Amino acid sequence: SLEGKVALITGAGSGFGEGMAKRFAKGGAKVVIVDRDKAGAERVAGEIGDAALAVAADISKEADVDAAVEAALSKFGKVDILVNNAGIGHKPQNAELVEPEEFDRIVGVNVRGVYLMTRKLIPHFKENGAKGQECVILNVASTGAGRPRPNLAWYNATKGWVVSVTKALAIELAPAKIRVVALNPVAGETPLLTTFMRKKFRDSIPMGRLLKPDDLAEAAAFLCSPQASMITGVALDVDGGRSI
Ligand SMILES: NC(=O)C1=CN([C@@H]2O[C@H](COP(=O)(O)OP(=O)(O)OC[C@H]3O[C@@H](n4cnc5c(N)ncnc54)[C@H](O)[C@@H]3O)[C@@H](O)[C@H]2O)C=CC1
Repeated sequence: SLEGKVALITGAGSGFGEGMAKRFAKGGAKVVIVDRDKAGAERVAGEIGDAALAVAADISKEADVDAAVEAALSKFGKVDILVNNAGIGHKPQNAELVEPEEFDRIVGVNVRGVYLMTRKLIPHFKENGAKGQECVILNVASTGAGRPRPNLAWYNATKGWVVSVTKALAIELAPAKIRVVALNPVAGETPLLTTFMRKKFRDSIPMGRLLKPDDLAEAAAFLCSPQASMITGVALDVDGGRSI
């Protein structure tokens, strides 16, 4: 289904990104594991096997993004799918207590990093689309982008940026045969969950359980597949009903 495709996934050394890298590879994709956590990237890539390449990079820095893209193209010759999944947050707290240094770092990863990775790959994607090869950008946002609860204000707003840029890129890039979509996950069983924080979260999800990486990975695999070739500009909630 993703056979022949090459997916570059940021933040794939852990959590949701790790689940997507594994699910995509099981679907026949080559996967470029881009993460600032070199040990996690290498573990995931080694667990997947020869279809995975680990790339250590801080996607908030332009030089690292240039190097990660060059590495992906050297190894696999093309990139078909970009998954912007890397992200950081802040501990829940009153908004006015997040100081500018922490605010700036969160924007650097969740906003600038998406901008850098997307901007660097758009020329390649346009080349591919001109050859009749559709490309997909998938951005991982959050139910908090449009359905926030108190105490995660600046994190949630970066995910609102992501949902917005998904729409804006989608309408601009559709004639180039590039689709741009987003996923809005609810609280998931990843290492980052203790930062945004379990019975209280579970009971707030109408379907009655937390999201697991495998759940989100299936929606990502569908949206990045040719079976979704007319789906673009959407932000799909994968949340057990939390956003209703
Ligand atoms: N876990 C949850 O409850 C929810 C998470 N999200 C978003 O899902 C996405 C994946 O997060 P999780 O898997 O849960 O957390 P995670 O911490 O397990 O995985 C995030 C990975 O991105 C990497 N990362 C952070 N900054 C980076 C940078 N400059 N450059 C390269 N890699 C960087 C991290 O090293 C990490 O391996 C994130 O964007 C997160 O904001 C959205 C709402 C719910």
